[PDB]
Amino acid sequence: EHVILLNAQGVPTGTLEKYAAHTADTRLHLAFSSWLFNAKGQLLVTRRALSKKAWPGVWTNSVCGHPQLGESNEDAVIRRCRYELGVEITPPESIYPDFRFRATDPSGIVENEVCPVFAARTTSALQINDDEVMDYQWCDLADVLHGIDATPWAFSPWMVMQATNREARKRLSAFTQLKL
Amino acid sequence: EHVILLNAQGVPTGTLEKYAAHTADTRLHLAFSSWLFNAKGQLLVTRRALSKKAWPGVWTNSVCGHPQLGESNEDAVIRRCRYELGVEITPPESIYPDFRFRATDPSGIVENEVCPVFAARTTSALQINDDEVMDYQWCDLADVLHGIDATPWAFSPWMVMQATNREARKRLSAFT
Ligand SMILES: *[C@](C)(CO)CCOP(=O)(O)OP(=O)(O)O
Ligand SMILES: *[C@](C)(CO)CCOP(=O)(O)OP(=O)(O)O
Ligand SMILES: [Mg+2]
Ligand SMILES: [Mg+2]
Ligand SMILES: [Mn+2]
Ligand SMILES: [Mn+2]
Repeated sequence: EHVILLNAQGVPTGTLEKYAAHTADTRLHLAFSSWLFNAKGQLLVTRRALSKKAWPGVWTNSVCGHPQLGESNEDAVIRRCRYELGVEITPPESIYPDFRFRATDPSGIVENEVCPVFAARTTSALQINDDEVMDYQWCDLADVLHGIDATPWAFSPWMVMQATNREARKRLSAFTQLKL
Repeated sequence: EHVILLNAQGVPTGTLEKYAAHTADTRLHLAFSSWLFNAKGQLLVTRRALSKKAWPGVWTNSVCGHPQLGESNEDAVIRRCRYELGVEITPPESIYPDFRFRATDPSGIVENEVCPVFAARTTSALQINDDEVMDYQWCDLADVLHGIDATPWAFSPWMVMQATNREARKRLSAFT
């Protein structure tokens, strides 16, 4: 697996081994983040496995990853949902295409990414992948947004930043409608 | 270091090495939970090191531990405050004396404890033991309670049980 390196603009310049790319001096690369809702409109919240190199054991939104060479960001979203959560989804919607984030995790690992955000509905049961996800919960979005407001330091920083973007937040809200 | 096994009633009946004691089948034993506030009235919330056997990486109340044979609850608290957080504290005060619980962590490790709950104020700066704590936050109790009320899953299960105990919540709410 690899990440796609971006120059000091969002322009691709090559690729780099995933593990080797994420260090204390991570270079800009392409990634995605997705927010998954069940038919009932509940949000799927997940907890990263203790073996994740970056933010292990942290509560975060549904699914994040790294598109590979020749992969649309949307295909990447479909793929990691399958791999991490075993789950089938509706076409991912772009809800924050310009999100960009750089940050250091509790042990020094840096994520530095161009990270378009999507939302989608699940259309199958989950088959959680324990090497990726150690715990999860189906929640009402309102509650989650209330927890993020009260104790943001208890969740991944990128979950908080995306959730507090006004336009992104309105998209999340729309997905709380019950859909059969 | 050990934990103290307790029969149905809270009678000590023997001990076990501390590491060997927490398994998928953890047996009932003695413990404590403690909530610490500084002079400004802020609550210390901590995140357990990734190496802890039970609930590693989980956000929780300030300091928890296992009294040893012959040790008072108040001394255990003082001991673990010093050990985990390098902090001196005022005499621990009772806030939930009959708390008890059993729970299972994401890897299937169980805690099963008689666990009286205390509160105290810090009288020195923290000096962190990263074998025990990987992160922490000084915050307002009120916000922490909102967090616990909104997304209980984001916190340890016993933290949630304690804070939502009507009496214990009133007593913590007075440390600010
Ligand atoms: C950015 C959002 C990291 O915060 C993308 C990384 O997601 P991650 O799940 O860590 O990547 P994978 O390991 O490919 O799933
Ligand atoms: C119960 C509340 C939690 O398992 C008491 C145990 O505290 P813990 O921090 O796990 O014990 P130590 O490892 O002795 O610090
Ligand atoms: Mg991922
Ligand atoms: Mg402890
Ligand atoms: Mn990355
Ligand atoms: Mn124990």
